[PDB]
Amino acid sequence: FEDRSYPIDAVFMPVQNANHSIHSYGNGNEKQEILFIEIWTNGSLTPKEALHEA
Amino acid sequence: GIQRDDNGRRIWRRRTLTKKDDMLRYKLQRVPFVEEQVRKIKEVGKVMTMDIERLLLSEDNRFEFVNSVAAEATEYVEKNRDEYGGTKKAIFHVLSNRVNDLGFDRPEAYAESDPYKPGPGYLKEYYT
Repeated sequence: FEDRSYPIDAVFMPVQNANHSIHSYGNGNEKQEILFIEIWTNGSLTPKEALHEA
Repeated sequence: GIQRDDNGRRIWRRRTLTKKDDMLRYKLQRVPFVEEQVRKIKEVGKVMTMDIERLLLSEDNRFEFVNSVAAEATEYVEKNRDEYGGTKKAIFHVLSNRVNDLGFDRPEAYAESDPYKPGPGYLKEYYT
């Protein structure tokens, strides 16, 4: 803190938003679930690339 | 009013806003994170709810609207009996037809299916 450098309160979030939901299916006693994942990025990263890095 | 210069092309004053509308900046924008919400609205059938309200704005009496829809639905079933009662419901077909008659576009009878079903025999199970 000197030389008159103004701080910038950056929020480091290349992923803007992320959500997951689950679908359940069944035929009798056999259960099976499916996972969905939604990803929003600010363009510095593709959603598929964010999935891999996570 | 009418002006032609040299080569016969008419030249004219294009009309422009030439004035400030503060409603232009803050109203032609968009929210970016409603994909999940939009997909659930279609899943639960809320789109037809808005369509029904749209049709009722053009109707003077909502009771004659109900009777007319039922009369049109009865005609569908007599015309093609076997196509209704399962994935295609006659009353849903009437409503989507009447929205399309206004010039807007809707899927037939609001019928949609799950594309992620893991084959035959599997029922999607609802999380209460």
